[PDB]
Amino acid sequence: KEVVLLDFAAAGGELGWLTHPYGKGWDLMQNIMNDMPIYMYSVCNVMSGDQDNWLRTNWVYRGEAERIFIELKFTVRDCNSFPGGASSCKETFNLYYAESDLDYGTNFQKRLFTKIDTIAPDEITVSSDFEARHVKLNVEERSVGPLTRKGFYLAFQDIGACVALLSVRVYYKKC
Amino acid sequence: ADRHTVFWNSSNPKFRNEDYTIHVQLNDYVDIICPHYESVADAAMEQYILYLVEHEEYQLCQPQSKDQVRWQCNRPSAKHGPEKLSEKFQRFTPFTLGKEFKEGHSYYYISKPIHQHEDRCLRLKVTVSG
Ligand SMILES: *[C@@H]1O[C@H](CO)[C@@H](O[C@@H]2O[C@H](CO)[C@@H](O[C@H]3O[C@H](CO)[C@@H](O)[C@H](O)[C@@H]3O)[C@H](O)[C@H]2NC(C)=O)[C@H](O)[C@H]1NC(C)=O
Repeated sequence: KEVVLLDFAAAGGELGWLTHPYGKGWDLMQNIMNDMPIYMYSVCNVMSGDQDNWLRTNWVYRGEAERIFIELKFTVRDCNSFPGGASSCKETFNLYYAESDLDYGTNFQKRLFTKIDTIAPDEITVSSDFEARHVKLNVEERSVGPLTRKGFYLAFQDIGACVALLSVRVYYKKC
Repeated sequence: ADRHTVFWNSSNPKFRNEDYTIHVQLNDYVDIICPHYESVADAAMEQYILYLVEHEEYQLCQPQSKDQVRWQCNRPSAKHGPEKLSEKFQRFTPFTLGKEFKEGHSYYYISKPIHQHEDRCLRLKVTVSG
C-alpha cells in the first residue's frame, strides 16, 4: 500500500514553495479546471535566453521511507507556437533532489542538489490546443533510493521551457 | 512597486463610477481580494464569482459562459486570510485554459453575487501600457 509524503494538488495552494532566483522564475498560478479551483507552478521565459529557475518543495520528513516514488503531472508548450520564439526555447525541465538532516528554510544552494532525470512531455501543447481549450496533461514518474538522512527536498529546474506543473505526489510502498 | 491590489466588495467606493480602471505593465500582478470577515451573520457576508471577459460582456456586465469563470469568492470567513485571485499579466502561458496579456490592450473583470443582491454592477478594466 502507498503512504503519501507530498501531494501538491491536494494542498489547495497553501504550500508556498521556495523559488529562486527571488521572484523571477516559477510563479504560483490559479485556474479553473473541470469546474474546480486548481493551483500550479508555471514558468514561460522563452524569449530571454539562458534561464536557470528553481522551485524547491518544502522539507519532507522521510520516516521509514527508503525508496520514494515521485509522480509529476504537467503541461509543456510547443516551442514552434511562439510568434518570436528564440532558439533558446526548451521542451524539457529537470528534476533534482537533496537529502538533509535538517530543514534549511529559506536557504537554497543548488549545488547541494543531485539530478534525478530530465523530464520530457509525451504530449506537447500546440497553438490549436488554445482555442479548443484542450489540456494535454503529461504524467511522469521517477524513483530515488535508498534514502538515508532524516529528510529530503525535491527541486525543479527550468532551463527556458514553457511549463505548468499541476501535481507533485511523493510516496513510498510499505512491506 | 510591482503588484496592484483590488478590494472586490460592494463597499469599495472605486466601483461606484463603473469606470474603475487600473494601469499595469507586462508581468505586473493584480491581486483581487475577496470579501473577508472575522462577526456579521453568514448570509450577510459577500460572495462572488469573478469572470474574465471580453469588452462586450463588460459593457453588459454579464458573463457569456462557464469558460469565463476566473475564480470564486466563496470563502468569506476562511481562517487563513482573505481568498485571493493573483493574476500575472504574462504575455505567454503554458496553461491552455489561462489568458495571455498583450501591451496596448485592455482586459475586463466582472462579478455576480452568489445568491445575493446585485445592487450595482461590479467590474474592472485593466489596461496594459507600453
Ligand atoms: C472592502 O473593501 C475595502 C476597501 O475599499 C476594504 O477595506 C480595507 O481593509 C484593508 C485591510 O483590512 C485596509 O488595509 C490596511 O489595513 C491596515 C490599516 O492601517 C494596515 O495594516 C495597512 O495600512 C493596510 O493597507 C484598508 O485600509 C481598508 N480600506 C478602507 C477604505 O477601509 C474592506 O476590508 C473590504 N471589506 C470586506 C468585507 O472584505
